[PDB]
Amino acid sequence: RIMVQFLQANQESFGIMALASAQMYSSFEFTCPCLPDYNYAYGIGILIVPPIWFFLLGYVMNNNISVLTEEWKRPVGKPAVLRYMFSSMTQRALIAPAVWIAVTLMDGKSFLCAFSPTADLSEFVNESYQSLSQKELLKIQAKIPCKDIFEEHEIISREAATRYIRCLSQACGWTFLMVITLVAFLVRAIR
Amino acid sequence: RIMVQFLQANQESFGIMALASAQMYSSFEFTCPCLPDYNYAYGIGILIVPPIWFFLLGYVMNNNISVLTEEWKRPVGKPAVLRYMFSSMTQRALIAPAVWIAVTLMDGKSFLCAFSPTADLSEFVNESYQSLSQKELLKIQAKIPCKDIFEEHEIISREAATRYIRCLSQACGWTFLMVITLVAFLVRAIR
Amino acid sequence: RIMVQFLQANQESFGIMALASAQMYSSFEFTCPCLPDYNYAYGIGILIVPPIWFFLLGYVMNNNISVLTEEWKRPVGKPAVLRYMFSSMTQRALIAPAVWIAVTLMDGKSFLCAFSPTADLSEFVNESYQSLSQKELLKIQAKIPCKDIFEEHEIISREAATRYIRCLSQACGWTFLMVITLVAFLVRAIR
Amino acid sequence: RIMVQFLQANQESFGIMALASAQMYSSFEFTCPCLPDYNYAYGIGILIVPPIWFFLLGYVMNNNISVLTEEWKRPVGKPAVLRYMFSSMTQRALIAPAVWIAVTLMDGKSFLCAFSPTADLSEFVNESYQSLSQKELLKIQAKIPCKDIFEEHEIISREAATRYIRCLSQACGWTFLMVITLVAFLVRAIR
Amino acid sequence: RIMVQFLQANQESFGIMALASAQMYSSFEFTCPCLPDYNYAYGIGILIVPPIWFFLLGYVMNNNISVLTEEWKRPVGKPAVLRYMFSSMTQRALIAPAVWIAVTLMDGKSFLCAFSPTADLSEFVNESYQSLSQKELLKIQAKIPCKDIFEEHEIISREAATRYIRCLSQACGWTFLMVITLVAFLVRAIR
Amino acid sequence: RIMVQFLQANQESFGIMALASAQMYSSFEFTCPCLPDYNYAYGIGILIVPPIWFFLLGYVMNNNISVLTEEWKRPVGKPAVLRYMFSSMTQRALIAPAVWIAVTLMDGKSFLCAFSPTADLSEFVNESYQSLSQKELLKIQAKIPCKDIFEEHEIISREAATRYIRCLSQACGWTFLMVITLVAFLVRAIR
Amino acid sequence: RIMVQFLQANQESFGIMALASAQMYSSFEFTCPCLPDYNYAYGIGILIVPPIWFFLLGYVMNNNISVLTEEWKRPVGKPAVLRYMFSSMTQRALIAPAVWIAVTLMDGKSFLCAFSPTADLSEFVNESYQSLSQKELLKIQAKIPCKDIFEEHEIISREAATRYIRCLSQACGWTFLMVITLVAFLVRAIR
Amino acid sequence: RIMVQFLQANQESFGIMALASAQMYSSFEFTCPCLPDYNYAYGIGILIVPPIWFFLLGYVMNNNISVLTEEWKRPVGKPAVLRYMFSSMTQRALIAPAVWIAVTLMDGKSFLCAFSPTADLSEFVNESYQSLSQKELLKIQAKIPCKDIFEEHEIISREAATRYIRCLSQACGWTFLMVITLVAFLVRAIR
Ligand SMILES: *[C@@H]1O[C@H](CO)[C@@H](O)[C@H](O)[C@H]1NC(C)=O
Ligand SMILES: *[C@@H]1O[C@H](CO)[C@@H](O)[C@H](O)[C@H]1NC(C)=O
Ligand SMILES: *[C@@H]1O[C@H](CO)[C@@H](O)[C@H](O)[C@H]1NC(C)=O
Ligand SMILES: *[C@@H]1O[C@H](CO)[C@@H](O)[C@H](O)[C@H]1NC(C)=O
Ligand SMILES: *[C@@H]1O[C@H](CO)[C@@H](O)[C@H](O)[C@H]1NC(C)=O
Ligand SMILES: *[C@@H]1O[C@H](CO)[C@@H](O)[C@H](O)[C@H]1NC(C)=O
Ligand SMILES: *[C@@H]1O[C@H](CO)[C@@H](O)[C@H](O)[C@H]1NC(C)=O
Ligand SMILES: *[C@@H]1O[C@H](CO)[C@@H](O)[C@H](O)[C@H]1NC(C)=O
Repeated sequence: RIMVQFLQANQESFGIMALASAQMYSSFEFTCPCLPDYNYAYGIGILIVPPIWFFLLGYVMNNNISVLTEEWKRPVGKPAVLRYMFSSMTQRALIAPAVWIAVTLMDGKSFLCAFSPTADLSEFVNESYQSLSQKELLKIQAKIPCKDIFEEHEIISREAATRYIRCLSQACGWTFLMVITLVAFLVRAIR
Repeated sequence: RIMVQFLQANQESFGIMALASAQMYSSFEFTCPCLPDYNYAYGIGILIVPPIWFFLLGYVMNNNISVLTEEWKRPVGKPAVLRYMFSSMTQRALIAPAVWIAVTLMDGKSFLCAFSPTADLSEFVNESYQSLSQKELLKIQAKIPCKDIFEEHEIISREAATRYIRCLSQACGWTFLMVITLVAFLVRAIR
Repeated sequence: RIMVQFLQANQESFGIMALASAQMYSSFEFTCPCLPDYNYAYGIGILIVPPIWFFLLGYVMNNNISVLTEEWKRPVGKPAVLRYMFSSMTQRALIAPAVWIAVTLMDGKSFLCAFSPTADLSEFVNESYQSLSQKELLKIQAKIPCKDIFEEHEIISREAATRYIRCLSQACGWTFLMVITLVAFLVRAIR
Repeated sequence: RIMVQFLQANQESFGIMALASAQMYSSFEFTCPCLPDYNYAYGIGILIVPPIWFFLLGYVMNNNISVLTEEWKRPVGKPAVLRYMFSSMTQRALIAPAVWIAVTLMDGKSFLCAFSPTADLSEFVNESYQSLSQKELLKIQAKIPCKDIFEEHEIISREAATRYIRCLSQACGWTFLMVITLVAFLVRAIR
Repeated sequence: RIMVQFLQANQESFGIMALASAQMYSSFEFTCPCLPDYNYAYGIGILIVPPIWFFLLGYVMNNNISVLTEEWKRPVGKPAVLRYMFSSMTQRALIAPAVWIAVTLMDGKSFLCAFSPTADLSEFVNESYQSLSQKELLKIQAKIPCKDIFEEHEIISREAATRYIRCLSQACGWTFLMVITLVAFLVRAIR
Repeated sequence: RIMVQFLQANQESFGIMALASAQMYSSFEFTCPCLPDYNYAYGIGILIVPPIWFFLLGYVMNNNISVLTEEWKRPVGKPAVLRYMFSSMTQRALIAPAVWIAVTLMDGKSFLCAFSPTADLSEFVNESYQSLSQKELLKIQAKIPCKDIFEEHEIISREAATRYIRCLSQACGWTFLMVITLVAFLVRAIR
Repeated sequence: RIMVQFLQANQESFGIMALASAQMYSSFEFTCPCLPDYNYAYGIGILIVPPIWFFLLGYVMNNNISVLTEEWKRPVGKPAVLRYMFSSMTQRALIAPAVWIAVTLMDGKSFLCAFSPTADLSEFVNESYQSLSQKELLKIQAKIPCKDIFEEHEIISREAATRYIRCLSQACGWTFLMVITLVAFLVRAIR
Repeated sequence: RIMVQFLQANQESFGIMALASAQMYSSFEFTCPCLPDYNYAYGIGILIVPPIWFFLLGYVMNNNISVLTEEWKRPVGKPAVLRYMFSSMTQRALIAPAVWIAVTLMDGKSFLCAFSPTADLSEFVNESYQSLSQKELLKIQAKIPCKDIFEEHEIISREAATRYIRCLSQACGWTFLMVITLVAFLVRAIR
């Protein structure tokens, strides 16, 4: 509900592809497969491929890609403005992927789905079953991001590990935001 | 509720047939027949025939199809602009079917209805009835997309297979979106 | 709730009689009599007579029917434009009945009320009472479209047959829409 | 709730007395007396006298009734336009009563209150008390339109007869609408 | 809730004192004292004195009462227009009391509070206590319009008599409306 | 909820201090102390001192009180207009106190808090404890306006006396309104 | 909810710092520490320091404090207007603190938190524990303003003392308002 | 809910980065890890790094940082206005971090997460386990800010310590606000 709330707040306060990516995330049914084999793949895919598609889309929506390919295709184009126009296009296009990554990291769903089956959750596993094959722990830990599937509360506290992984995800998200802001500052200060 | 939410978000942010197809999907009562004989037919039909109707409709709503058929009908028309006008009409018309397919794939209802009776769900079938005729499994698996009909929780976990098939559907949807975006990029870069 | 939702969406997106028929359907209390003698009559009547009334109404609301009857009544009218004006009036009037039929077919209430008592529901009738007089089955099947009246769950699963008949109705509705769109395409391409 | 919904839809789509009558019906507390002596009187009265009052009101709100009575009162008026003006006034006034009758017939409350005590409900009366004095059946059937008063479910199924009478009322309403539309068509085509 | 609904509908459709009286009734906490001595007084008072106050208020809000009293006070006023102005003022002022009376009669609260203790409710009194002093019946019948006070369901059915008295009140209200409309028609047709 | 409803209705229909006093009452947390010593004081205070403060405030908000005190302070002011200006100021200021008193009387909270401990409630006191010291009745009757404190239902029916006192309060309120309207009529008719 | 209601009413009716202070109070999470040592400190602090901060803020937001300090700093400023400008600034700034104090006194939360542990609540303490060390009563009375902490209903009725202290707070608030209004009247009448 | 309420109130009343930080806090899912090792780190991080990022962002969004770095980079710039422009930029940028810190201190979530495991809560620890190793108390106290994890109500009252720490946080927040306002007053009065 917080994501939809901030969506409405951004709409009220309101370059546009940022809101598009935010809305698409807030209205995308993230469903972790909750299986030890496809958890990592699904999480990393949701993290990686939507920003790639947003990058391509931002390139396509640009009204002057045709002139770029026309000049790049000719031997002697009717040239410097070309590099500048291409850099401007790339910079305008890179906004939506960054917004998507930041949003999906602050909301640690992809991180929880991806890193649950293999993470080291030893402070959460009950003291009784503290000696059992990690292959048995694989399925149980993989079922963690699923509320309606995880029916083994006697072995692992679900919320206790959920909060831990979500905090790690939020830390990674803030680190990403800081690095991106530093790079943007350097770019705006040099070029 | 997510589909209606994104519908309202698209309305707020707001060529028009895209919103028409999105609204028609969000307000269409998808009812899987939940029978081993008509599941596949119904799913594939909901996937296939609505985009065909949208294609035809987009052709009909075009204001200058009459001039196209008039020129194609004459031996010597009062011609090149004809191919260009036809290509432009087709490109404008192809938008709504793609939006419909993308929406109905991201929301894996048609996929779940179509591929449930014949898919290989062996990790979900209970260990007790792990040796029984696939003809008996046919009806049970066909009843999966129906919440109020599937009353055999002792044989197959419904949600566990629902998430699996829905994840496969979302993967197919993202693949479709990527391919369509690549084709659109090539088209806008060449012609 | 889906019908009212699409009504509001159409109002937001917004020749006018289409919305009138949609609203009138979404606000009409369809009550199947749930009797073996009047089910068919009521269903077919709700399917047939409202579009006839809409046709007549669309003819009446037309501002230039008076000139049409004046010219048709005279021996030598002060004539060709007459056939064209009449065809245009008929084409404008035929919109609301088609919208009504499409809506009431996509929402398989009339179909369920009409075809329930005589349809062949043998895969749904319980295995115990699989040998009983069809005259006894008549009343039970007729009571199917009534949630608060059908109190014989031990003989027929209500939802299982409801979904089946509703799917058949939706198939018929899509077929009707496709045929109508093809005819409209031919008309706009020829005349 | 359907009546209020269509009221709001009519307000959104929006000679005016039609909406006035619709609103007055949707906000009028219809209370059937549920007594064998006053049921018929109350139902027929709600059906008959409100349209008469609407007719009189529409005559009163007309701004040029004074000139009509002035000319009708004089021996030689300062005359043909008189008949035309009177006919136009009557036609404008006759709209609200028709709307009231149509609405109160489509919503079979008046019909249910009026015809319940004397109708022949023999397929609904339980098989046990299938032989008892019609004088005893009078009170029971009269109590049918009252949900909070009818406490004799062991003798007559309330909903089963309610649906039957309401279907009859809706049939009568559609017949009335068709006849009125035919008359309006003839009037607009002749005069 | 119906009164507030029609209040909002009147506000949307929207000489002004009519809406004022309607709003004041819909927001006035009618509390029947439910005592055999003050029931009649309270009901008749709520019926009678608010329209008197509305009449006086409508006279006061009139901007030209000062000139009326100035001319009526002088021996030879600087006269015919006086009678006309006074009649116009009275006619404009008489609107709000009529609206108040009509509203409070259609909503049979005042009638129920006033006429419950002395009315003849013999078909509703239980057959067991069908022979008891009317002085004992006085308190019980007086407690009828109070839902949270009437705790003698074994002697009189509350809803059965409530509907009866409310129907009588609605009949009286419709009679009042018809008489008022006839008088208004005669006035507008003569003067 | 009725007070807030009429507040919103007044806002929609919309000299201004009247709405200010109405809003302040509808948003003021009236808390009767429910003690035999402070009940009367609190009720009469809520009835009396807020209108005094409103009177003073209306005098202060007046933009030309400075000229009034300047002229009243001088021996020979640069005089008749003074009496008229002062009377106009007083008449404009007297509106809000009257509105406050009328509102707080129609909503018999202050009356109930003030007159409960000493009123004669003998028809409501149970027949068992019909002979006990009035000093014991003092606390019980004082606790009447408190729903969550009055825990002696076996001695006095709370709602039965609440309705009685509230009806008396509403009678007093209507009397006050009538007297005020008569005085206003006389003032507007003389001066 | 009453505070937010009056906030919305003030916003609808709508020098500005008054609404700012009202909003800040209605959206400030008042949490009494419910300890015998910090109750008084917290209550008096919430009563005292926010108006001081509002005073300072109103001084800072003033656009011409710089000229004031510039002239006060110079030996011979390029002087009388200085005293007038300073008085006007102070008078404009003193509004928000008064509004804050009035609001937080009418809503007797600070008073209840501050004066509960040491007040004399002897009519509320149960008759059984009417003889016990005031040191034991200290903690119990301090826990009074906390609904979820006060678990000693057998010793003191919580609501009975809450209403008493809240009534005292409202009396103090009305006294403050009257004194402030009198001072404002004198100021506007003299200077 | 109070934070969102004040967000909406600020939006209605409505340099812009203040609302941005407020919205971002009200829509940020604060999740305390509830572990004795990461509690302090997470709390202090949420308190410290978001204002740093807001500072950097406010520097980046400034349209004339490029001219600043251009002049600072040159040996002899085409200089005094430089220091003034830089000071103005820094002052404009310092607003959002202060708003973030004030908001997150008034809402004592970060303080509660950070200082719970090591604070001295001896008046809240039950009298039975008043003698146990502080290492055992570490985990229990760390679990305090988690409602769904703290399942040791027999050792420490959760709400009693929550209110205490939240009150300390609010005191610190008000102190911070006072110091910031004093510094702003001095700055606006000197420079
Ligand atoms: C740990 O397991 C034991 C039994 O093996 C059970 O009683 C206990 O509740 C479990 N505790 C947790 C925290 O899982
Ligand atoms: C599997 O079947 C057994 C009995 O055949 C039943 O007790 C158990 O609950 C079932 N488990 C699942 C996951 O279906
Ligand atoms: C079929 O009938 C038997 C008894 O005749 C009953 O126990 C069973 O539940 C019924 N099943 C269905 C699906 O109607
Ligand atoms: C009919 O009456 C019998 C007893 O007389 C009762 O058991 C049965 O439920 C009733 N059925 C209906 C449909 O009223
Ligand atoms: C009538 O009274 C009898 C006992 O006197 C009671 O059993 C019955 O329920 C009552 N019926 C009504 C309708 O009050
Ligand atoms: C009156 O008191 C008796 C016992 O003293 C009790 O049983 C009865 O319910 C009470 N009635 C009322 C109306 O208080
Ligand atoms: C007073 O205390 C007694 C026992 O000490 C208890 O039974 C009673 O309910 C208490 N009453 C109040 C009002 O606290
Ligand atoms: C303190 O502990 C005892 C048992 O050790 C328990 O009965 C009591 O409820 C506890 N009280 C609190 C306030 O934790």
